[PDB]
Amino acid sequence: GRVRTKTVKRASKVLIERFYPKLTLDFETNKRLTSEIAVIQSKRLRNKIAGYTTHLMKRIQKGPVRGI
Amino acid sequence: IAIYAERVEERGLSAAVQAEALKAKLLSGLPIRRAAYGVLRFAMGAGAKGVEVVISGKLRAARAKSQKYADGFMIHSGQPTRDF
Amino acid sequence: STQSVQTFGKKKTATAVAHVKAGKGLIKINGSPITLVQPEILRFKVYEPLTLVGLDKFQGIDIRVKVTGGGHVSQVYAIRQAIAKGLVAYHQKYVDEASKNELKKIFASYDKTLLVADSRRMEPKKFGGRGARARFQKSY
Amino acid sequence: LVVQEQGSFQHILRLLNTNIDGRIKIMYALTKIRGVGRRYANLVCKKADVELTKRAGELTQEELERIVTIMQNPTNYKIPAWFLNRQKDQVDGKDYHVLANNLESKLRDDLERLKKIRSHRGIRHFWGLKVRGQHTKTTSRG
Amino acid sequence: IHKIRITLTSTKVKQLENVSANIIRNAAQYNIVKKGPVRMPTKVLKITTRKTPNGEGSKTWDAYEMRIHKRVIDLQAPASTVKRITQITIEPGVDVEVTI
Amino acid sequence: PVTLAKVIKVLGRTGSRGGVTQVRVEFLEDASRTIVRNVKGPVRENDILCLMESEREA
Amino acid sequence: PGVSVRDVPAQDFINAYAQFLQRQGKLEVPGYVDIVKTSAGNDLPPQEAETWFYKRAASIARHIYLRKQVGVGALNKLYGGAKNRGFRPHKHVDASGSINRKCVQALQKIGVLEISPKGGRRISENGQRDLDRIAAQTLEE
Amino acid sequence: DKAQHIVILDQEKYDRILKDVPTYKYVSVSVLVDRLKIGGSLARVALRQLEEDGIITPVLKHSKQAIYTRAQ
Amino acid sequence: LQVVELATTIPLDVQEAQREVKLFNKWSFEDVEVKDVSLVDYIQIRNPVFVSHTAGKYASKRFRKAQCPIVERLTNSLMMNGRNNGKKLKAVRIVKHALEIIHVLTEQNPIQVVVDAIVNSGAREDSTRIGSSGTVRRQAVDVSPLRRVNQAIALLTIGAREASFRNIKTIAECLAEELINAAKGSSTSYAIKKKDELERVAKSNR
Amino acid sequence: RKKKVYTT
RNA sequence: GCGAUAACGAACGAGACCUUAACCUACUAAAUAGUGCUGCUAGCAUUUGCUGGUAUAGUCACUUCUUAGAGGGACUAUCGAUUUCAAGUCGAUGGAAGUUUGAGGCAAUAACAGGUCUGUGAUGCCCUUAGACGUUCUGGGCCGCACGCGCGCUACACUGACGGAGCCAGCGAGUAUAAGCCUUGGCCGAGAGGUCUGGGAAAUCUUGUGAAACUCCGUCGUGCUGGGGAUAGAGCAUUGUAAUUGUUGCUCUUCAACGAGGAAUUCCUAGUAAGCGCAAGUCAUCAGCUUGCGUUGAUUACGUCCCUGCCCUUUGUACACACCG
Ligand SMILES: [Mg+2]
Ligand SMILES: [Mg+2]
Ligand SMILES: [Mg+2]
Ligand SMILES: [Mg+2]
Ligand SMILES: [Mg+2]
Ligand SMILES: [Mg+2]
Ligand SMILES: [Mg+2]
Ligand SMILES: [Mg+2]
Ligand SMILES: [Mg+2]
Ligand SMILES: [Mg+2]
Ligand SMILES: [Mg+2]
Repeated sequence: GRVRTKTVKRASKVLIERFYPKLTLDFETNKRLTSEIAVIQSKRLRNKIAGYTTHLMKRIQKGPVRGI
Repeated sequence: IAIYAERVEERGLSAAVQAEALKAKLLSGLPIRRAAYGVLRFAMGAGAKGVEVVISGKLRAARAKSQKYADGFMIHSGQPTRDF
Repeated sequence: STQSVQTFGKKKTATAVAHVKAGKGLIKINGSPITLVQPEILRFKVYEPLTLVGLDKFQGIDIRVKVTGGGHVSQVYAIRQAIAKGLVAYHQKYVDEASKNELKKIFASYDKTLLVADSRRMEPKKFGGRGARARFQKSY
Repeated sequence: LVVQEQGSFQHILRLLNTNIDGRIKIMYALTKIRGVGRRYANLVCKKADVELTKRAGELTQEELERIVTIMQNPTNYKIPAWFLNRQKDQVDGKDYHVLANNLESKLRDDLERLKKIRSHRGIRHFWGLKVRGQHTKTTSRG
Repeated sequence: IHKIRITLTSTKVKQLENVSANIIRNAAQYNIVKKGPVRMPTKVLKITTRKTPNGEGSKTWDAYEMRIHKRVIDLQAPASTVKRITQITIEPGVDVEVTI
Repeated sequence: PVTLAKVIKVLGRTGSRGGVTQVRVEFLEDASRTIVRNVKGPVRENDILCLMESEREA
Repeated sequence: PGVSVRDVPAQDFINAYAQFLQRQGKLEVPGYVDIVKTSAGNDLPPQEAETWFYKRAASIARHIYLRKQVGVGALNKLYGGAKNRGFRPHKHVDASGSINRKCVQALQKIGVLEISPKGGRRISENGQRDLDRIAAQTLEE
Repeated sequence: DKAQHIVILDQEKYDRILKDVPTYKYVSVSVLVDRLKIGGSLARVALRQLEEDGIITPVLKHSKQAIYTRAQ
Repeated sequence: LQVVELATTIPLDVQEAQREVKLFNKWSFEDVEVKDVSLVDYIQIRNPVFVSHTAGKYASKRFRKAQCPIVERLTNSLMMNGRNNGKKLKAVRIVKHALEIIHVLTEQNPIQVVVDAIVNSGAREDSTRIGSSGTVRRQAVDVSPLRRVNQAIALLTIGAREASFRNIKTIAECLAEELINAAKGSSTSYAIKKKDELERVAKSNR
Repeated sequence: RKKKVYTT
């Protein structure tokens, strides 16, 4: 299965809480941006964080989210 | 061939030196609690992120036992255990 | 030089390298005509990339493939893949893209393995059994 | 080509005091003859000029006698020595090929010739055990 | 002029590729024609033992490995130049063999 | 006298071992008489499996 | 177009070159052809006793034509097969050396092959001419 | 066992073949063995001769299967 | 229809194949139609193939098997009983001969006969067991369209295998007889006896 | 497991 | 994980991580990889073509395939459904890859009288220590056979046996003055094998490991038959100091049960199962064994707690050596 972990859920919502103006709805741009925002040790983990920041953006664009 | 001898820089971070010191203390009749905690505190004083001392065997009793003396933060699984 | 495109097709281990030069309708497998590809029952597997689009596309081109590795069927699939990809790459590079997109459309709509190599490979065998998933019979 | 015949076929043949089915191919009817295998019968038939495409009943008497002649005198018809059944015989040292009735006789004579000297192989033959050094843990249940 | 083959072997790839690049650079800025490096197929030294020292338990096996990486570089240069390149780039991990 | 019934909802796995599935069928003709029935093989929505007898629930 | 040996199916090419070599008749057949087995793994001699040697020479000639300086050890490996070991699993065993070497020596003195440099046996200047000829009189039907 | 298929062709059986084989929708080795009671080898030789005699047309040729039909 | 002259000569039959793709270049899919609505979506004949020897990738998702060609599913189910696993080329050769025998006998489209025997051979009601931990209990339940097809394919090849086992009649013509007979609904055939006994028990269980 | 007894 | 919440915020384990497999006509090069051209050269039609050979100087070019390092690529990406619209799940589309992308390595808190002192110049203690329980030499045994059980290999055939013919891999290993390594080719020999040379401390030679299933054409024709090759006789060689109680190989002959297997019971979800071989380990010799590797390659679910084992909650306890109480 593909249930994201807490190390990606919290790192993505920290990204959301800190760099919302610079983010976008494009995965490639979010992926490059988090490569210049965070020091991530592995590319695969980098892709998981950018994929969840994109998912969170699509959910904020669909309405207000609780807790962020 | 040429041999040079160099002193180990970080006494708290070298497990070989700490193990030799523990062996020389257990062989000197020192109590188990004082010997184990002397390296637990020496490692932390040197700045180690974590330390674990396990002593197993028989001590004045027919039945054998093992004692763990942990301290700080320690990781167990995966590559970082091979790295750190 | 001249009009030359070079490609390759792959199956499990078999790999066929195809050279497509400008010439007559010559289509060879390791220097041999396609009318005698073995095994016989699969000769239409390598006949498929030609008669499906129509053989007129091969008037102006000559194809020489070199297939090594794998087994008999894996080599048949490697040759037919190398042929289909070589023809597409030639149209894409030295002919109008209308022909290349028509060929890619018919090929993909008919069979996916014609242009994209199948990624399935053999699983390693693991101890405790005679196969990848099979295990030694247990007794109580 | 397909050919037909009437009255020439012999339904039951008798070779070396053994009844041989006449509708079997000649090579395997002689393979029915004890002491004559497929490898030996192909060669005695080629030395006797009996074409293998004939059934046993198809065969004539002249060829049948030429076959029993080959079977009884093999070395005289350029059959190689290494191809024979019983080579370097114990008593007279000559190359032989024993046949239907001679086979069990000389096999017997070999068993008694070994038991008289009371060798281990003869002992295990007497006991009915495996004699060639085989394990008897799981197979001596007959 | 002198046709020289240099064989580079090691267990770890980081230092092997560092030495290889440093030597190619010094054979580049010095106008010496070179052929290489040719990346030889890496050798996997595999040993598969049983985990259990006794013969009790589930039949589990360890499989240790020791990868050996090999590069060969061809140089056309005098021996003084080649020896001083070797001494500039001497490294404990990587072994070097020079053959004429 | 076979009757054909379109499925509109897969209810859930039933039976002791879970090898049979409850499904809600609707008749192709006379789009009424909706029935709950059990089916053995794997089922998606829009499977037209036919029924020998209709007047029985499951 | 120029027809070659590689342009004809093997089965009827070998049956045709074998037929030509038999009717032509100059190939010399060793005296043990009625006795021997092709391989130690085989259990019976070839069923077509009179013509098997000719067919084998035709196969050897075509195979060497399509390849380069194959030795007799390689031909033994090529024509060897699975041995019928009783209860143990099957294994590959080479064909007879004498049979292959005699076939190639007879064909070498009839003019189709010769000893190649750095080992093996190339196909002759006339070996190509007459194999391609047989191919031409092979594909008209 | 119980088979006892005929392997030798007499004249009565020969003419039985030439009188019965023409009235067949599909002839092969097994149909001939099953219903004409002849052996397999004799069936194979019968097919190879019946084609030369024109009674049977070979639709498809293979070693393990020989598919033939009536020529009428 | 024009014959295209190449330096490498191409046979006449394969040159007729640019107009149409036919199974083994002999049988056309154009005139084939399923005379039953319930198996149309699960017997795949819309995409023609030349040889039934195709690739896999159809054993991954749930209803992906319905997209595999029906003839390739038949030759896949044919290769059973251990000694035949992996002998796909042998299975394809036997099936290829079987279609010819089905064509020479009774004179119709052979792949129409295979489809008819498969639509006519899958039982529509099966009696599943509902035993509560040992006790004997049976309940009649329906069979999904996918299972009807793949039980038809299982029964035709099982019946052909057993009719050709230890019998002089060859497997290709045992499959041909089984397919034609099941196509015409005769109760003499296996997979019609099995289907009747199954649907009979299902009638005696509801 | 056994007691070695001598003869010579 | 969402969510509910006297809890909030954390750590280990899981996951991350590491190795391997699948993509890259995008970098970097490669005479220990391949190709196209070019010399020189052969055969067939003569159409200038098609197949070859040769080139450690043609003192050519290139990296598509081959190798391996630096990177890129997948994160459930996009679109539809269901869902607390949440975590997720199911379909398509794009994609090399959309089952944790496939497979493994590592792997928590305690613990077991689980297995090894027959791995240790690891060890405490007990026994022996000169007619040794030390070490060495000779011979026998570990193989011994009324029997019960387990892991497997051959088979019961025609989806097959022989006889010819076709004819494709990958993982690896390899020596020197040794004490004998991998062995091509030529020549003898029915075979096994013998003899003379050459290559390799190795992407170079063994090796294109021309492996087996597999494919084609023939013989056989449902027969314990040409399935099966045990049980044995005779003979010929190989390894070794030594083959007898037959090391193994080869020739002829001998032609057994077995005609698909009761009660029970094992393994298994995709290049998987099943066939099919090959290498490495032990190794002077011997592989029906393991560890890997590739060749051919499926049927059927993608669900449940019906059996079995384990886990959780409530509950009762006179148990805590914990119901073997
Ligand atoms: Mg982990
Ligand atoms: Mg397997
Ligand atoms: Mg004498
Ligand atoms: Mg072979
Ligand atoms: Mg062969
Ligand atoms: Mg995993
Ligand atoms: Mg120990
Ligand atoms: Mg076991
Ligand atoms: Mg065969
Ligand atoms: Mg063992
Ligand atoms: Mg309580």
